[PDB]
Amino acid sequence: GVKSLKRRRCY
Amino acid sequence: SGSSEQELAAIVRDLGCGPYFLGTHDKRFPGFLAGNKLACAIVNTAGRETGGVHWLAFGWNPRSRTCYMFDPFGFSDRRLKQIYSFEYEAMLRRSALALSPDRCLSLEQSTQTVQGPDSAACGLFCCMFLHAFVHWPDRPMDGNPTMNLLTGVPNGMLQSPQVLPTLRRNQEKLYRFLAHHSPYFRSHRAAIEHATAFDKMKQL
Ligand SMILES: *C(=N)c1nccc(CNC(=O)[C@@H](NC(=O)[C@@H](c2cc(Cl)cc(Cl)c2)N(C)C)[C@@H](C)CC)n1
Repeated sequence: GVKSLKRRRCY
Repeated sequence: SGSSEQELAAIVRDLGCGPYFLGTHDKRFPGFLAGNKLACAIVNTAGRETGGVHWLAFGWNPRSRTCYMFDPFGFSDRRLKQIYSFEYEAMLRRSALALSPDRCLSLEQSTQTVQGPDSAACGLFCCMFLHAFVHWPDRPMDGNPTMNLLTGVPNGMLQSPQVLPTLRRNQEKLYRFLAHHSPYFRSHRAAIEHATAFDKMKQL
């Protein structure tokens, strides 16, 4: 599969 | 050039996505607003009026408050905005406001291409990812029976010779996977494999 990047987004 | 929305809707359904699938849209997909259920979609980088340019897959896992964005090419948001004029910030905001109590979500995206630079199989790789997402929503990107079939390569290497053998093998294993799971793909195989060809952008 693919390597991924996890980012937290707050609104 | 590429897969139509009817093609993708039929394959996604065939893959066992239908109950969690919100449809195929253009760049104006509003987001995950309805309810806090396992949900996914296929979204185009462009508006319907331009005729369509590139396909992306979006998933929502409510047990982790994660929005998965799958670009078969693993371009960063910055590169998606540059190459395709596509931004999905408003989508993420509308979604986190509608479904997250803390108004926060986790955005998980690929950094690796599974697709050759001249290929038009983007819509089809999106179908494969959504199959992996509906069956393993806690880890759809890799480490699951469906995505373990493909080999991601660093996005930065997209235009390099050393990776075409890998990106072609991905495209062949994509077809094999879809032929195994989708009667619609089997029925329209010759027209699908030809219009989404590994070399299709050079054969325009
Ligand atoms: C993948 N690498 C790749 N390669 C070439 C073209 C494409 C994108 N293909 C499309 O967008 C299709 N267009 C449509 O299906 C349809 C459409 C539907 C929706 Cl829901 C949104 C948009 Cl923006 C467009 N068109 C006909 C209005 C192709 C069949 C046409 C280029 N992906």
